[PDB]
Amino acid sequence: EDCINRHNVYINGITYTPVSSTNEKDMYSFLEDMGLKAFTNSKIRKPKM
Amino acid sequence: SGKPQYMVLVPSLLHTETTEKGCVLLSYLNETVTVSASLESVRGNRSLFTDLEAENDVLHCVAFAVPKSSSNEEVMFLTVQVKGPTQEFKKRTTVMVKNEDSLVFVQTDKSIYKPGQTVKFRVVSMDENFHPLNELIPLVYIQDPKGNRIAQWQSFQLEGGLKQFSFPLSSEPFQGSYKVVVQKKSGGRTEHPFTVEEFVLPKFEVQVTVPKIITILEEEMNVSVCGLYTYGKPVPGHVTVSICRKYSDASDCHGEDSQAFCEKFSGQLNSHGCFYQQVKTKVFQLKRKEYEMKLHTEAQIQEEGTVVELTGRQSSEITRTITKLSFVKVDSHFRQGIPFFGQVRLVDGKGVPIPNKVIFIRGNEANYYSNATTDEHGLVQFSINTTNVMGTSLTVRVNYKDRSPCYGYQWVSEEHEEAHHTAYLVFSPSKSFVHLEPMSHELPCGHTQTVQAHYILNGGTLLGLKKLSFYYLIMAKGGIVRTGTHGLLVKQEDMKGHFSISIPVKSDIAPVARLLIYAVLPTGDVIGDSAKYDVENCLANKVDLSFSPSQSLPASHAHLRVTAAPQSVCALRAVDQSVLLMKPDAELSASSVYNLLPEKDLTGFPGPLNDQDNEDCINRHNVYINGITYTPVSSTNEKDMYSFLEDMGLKAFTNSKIRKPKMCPQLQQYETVRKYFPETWIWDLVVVNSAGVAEVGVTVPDTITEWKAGAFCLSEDAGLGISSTASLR
Amino acid sequence: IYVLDYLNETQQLTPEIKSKAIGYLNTGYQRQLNYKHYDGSYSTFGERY
Ligand SMILES: *[C@@H]1O[C@H](CO)[C@@H](O)[C@H](O)[C@H]1NC(C)=O
Ligand SMILES: *[C@@H]1O[C@H](CO)[C@@H](O)[C@H](O)[C@H]1NC(C)=O
Ligand SMILES: *[C@@H]1O[C@H](CO)[C@@H](O)[C@H](O)[C@H]1NC(C)=O
Ligand SMILES: *[C@@H]1O[C@H](CO)[C@@H](O)[C@H](O)[C@H]1NC(C)=O
Repeated sequence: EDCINRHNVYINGITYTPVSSTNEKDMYSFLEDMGLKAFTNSKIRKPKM
Repeated sequence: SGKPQYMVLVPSLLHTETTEKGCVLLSYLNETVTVSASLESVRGNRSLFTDLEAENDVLHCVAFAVPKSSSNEEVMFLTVQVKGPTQEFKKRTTVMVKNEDSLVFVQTDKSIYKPGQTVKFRVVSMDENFHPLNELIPLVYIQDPKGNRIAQWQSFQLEGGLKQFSFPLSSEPFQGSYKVVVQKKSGGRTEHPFTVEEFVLPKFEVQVTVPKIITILEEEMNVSVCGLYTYGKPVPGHVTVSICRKYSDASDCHGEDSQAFCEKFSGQLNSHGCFYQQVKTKVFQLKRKEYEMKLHTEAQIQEEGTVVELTGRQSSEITRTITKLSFVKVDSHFRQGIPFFGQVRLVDGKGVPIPNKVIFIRGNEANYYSNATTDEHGLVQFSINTTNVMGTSLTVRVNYKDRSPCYGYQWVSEEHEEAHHTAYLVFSPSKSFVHLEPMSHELPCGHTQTVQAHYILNGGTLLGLKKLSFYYLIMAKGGIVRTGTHGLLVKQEDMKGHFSISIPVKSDIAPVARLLIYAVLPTGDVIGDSAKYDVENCLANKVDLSFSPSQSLPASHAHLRVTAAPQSVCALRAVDQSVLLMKPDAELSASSVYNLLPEKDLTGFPGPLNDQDNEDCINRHNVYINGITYTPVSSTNEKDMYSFLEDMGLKAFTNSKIRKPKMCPQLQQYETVRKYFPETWIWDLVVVNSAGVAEVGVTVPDTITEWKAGAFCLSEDAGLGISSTASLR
Repeated sequence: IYVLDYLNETQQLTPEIKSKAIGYLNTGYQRQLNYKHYDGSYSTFGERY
């Protein structure tokens, strides 16, 4: 569902934080590093597109 | 409920020994605020320690000043110390101090002069404001172009903020521009030239009249051409106006007779008035590929035979753009808060768009298409409902974007005018603001003007209160001029779009009225924007001249009645208007002396600005943030919230979201003059009584033309006064 | 040369222009330094006679 541009509400109070990400190993992947999939409400919210 | 909000707006540009306003915002009460701006130095010596009392919900702006700076300009890191009892805030910024000097101008009767007479000139002095200023000067000197001072007077003193003179001249000058020099104690220099030449008075002159620009679709045309020996003696004879498309950049290596088209028209001169001829636009077949139709004439005089020739309007006007429309009042700042009203008209040839031509209004990426048509009295007053991201761009005549660029090969391209505009967003993370349409129309002076401001509050006011404050401020070329406080009982969760706002107009403002208005919120966020308005020329000491009415020559007895403020030292240059009709007075006028004032508005960051920050400039502040990422330190946008303080020219030290630095990491990409008698008529100084001094003017007989008085009243009782134009026949 | 004696003594003259004449004479006396002779005499161009 989610995307990286969403949540057009207030910005960080010190500077503006536009949208970007990290190359590290992620949580949604740990479902795939197990080798499977799942359906969740806990947050896997990270760079889809 | 709220937080503490302090916002002490500051124009960095300073002015020495002259009043510059300084204000402060505070609201949403807490313990104690006694903020103090101190130019941070290793010792408290250069510190302009300005401890301002700061209570909440007030605008009592204080015009703190500074003494002479060490140099002419300088940078000094300045901090407002938020002088709480247990809270202290520090954010440095370099101060654009400037040892601004008082302004002076020079007045001259003419620039051209005949070799042998006495050149006589005046110099004037004022200050930051528009009153006189009596002041000494190091030196003044007229300059001859060989690097030598042709006139020079030493360390005089002004009698009333000005001084007159009378200087001789040799009848053998280098016939050319002679310059006058001044140098103040600090080194401020002013320039006013005058040319000289023993120009022969020709007893022969000729004139051609042809329209400059003419579109393709025209029915007919007029060309007034006439050879008159002194410009006032409509002669008989015969004239022929010939025009020919020869070429666009012909080489004549080909040697072919360059003329492509030619259309010849001949007619006998008219004895009364100066002759008129009718030509039609279809016979030219002024086609696109067809080439430069030079506009020339040929006059032959009967009974005398001395046939002189003239190439007048000889270089024609290639109108590579046909049916050229434009913008009118394309809105300075697009906002969702009201339907903005950009505006567009069309001009063509003579300057008359087709009556009720329907236009193709497509503001795209909002997808609000609503065609309209030019009204005989109204232009297009349109709006597009945007429901989209910051990126927007509009255009009309929008059958395409580019014509059909299969190719041009630089051969020639079919470019008609299409008025496309690209716009950007208020970076308002609150999504709440006030849009102020521009007052870019006529604006008579000596009144008050209620501005029209329409606003929104998205998501209602989240908590707000019974009353939210909306102050409005007018920066003025590096400084504020007036204060304004207004509010409105904010409806909690429904949108309203009528805000009342007004301001008086007299004088004492930059040529642009940089109004600003902002929305002080309890949530540490404030949204506003610039509000530019014209300032029309309206002066302090309004004065009108009057003369004993126009009659015959020998009545040397006359009057030159002037009525101004009760006291003034005034110039009386009653002269000819022939020497103004041959050349308009672009140098001398009311609006002139308005716009000669330099430093029109030092907006944004100046060159001398040295960078400022404490922690934000630290590149790669890269850890521990509860978002997807953490991106530039900048407030970067075209209309970000701090870009509005930037377009003001003022900085701020604010607990809300304002400041960005510059040096620190930012991303990117995402001949001869026709002449008559130069004999000057009147030259003298007087001092007005209360009833209006009525100087008995002298008639200069044997000289009939249009006559003018370049008068100039300067006074500290009513400021400067000018009778900019009043006619004598 | 005698423009020096004409600055103040007249009470009518324009001494700005003779004050510039001495400015020209500040090069004139160097020209004379260049128009001199070693033995002590003077000519249009100087020595070697
Ligand atoms: C200009 O030309 C048009 C067409 O011949 C005519 O209606 C009009 O009277 C002309 N005006 C003058 C001043 O020649
Ligand atoms: C222009 O807009 C009007 C207003 O809705 C509409 O009635 C009309 O059909 C439009 N004209 C065109 C180009 O069809
Ligand atoms: C469109 O205009 C309406 C008023 O007619 C305004 O409320 C709205 O914010 C604008 N754009 C939208 C739909 O967001
Ligand atoms: C200036 O010239 C006058 C004569 O015109 C002379 O008496 C005087 O000594 C000169 N210098 C002074 C002292 O002004």
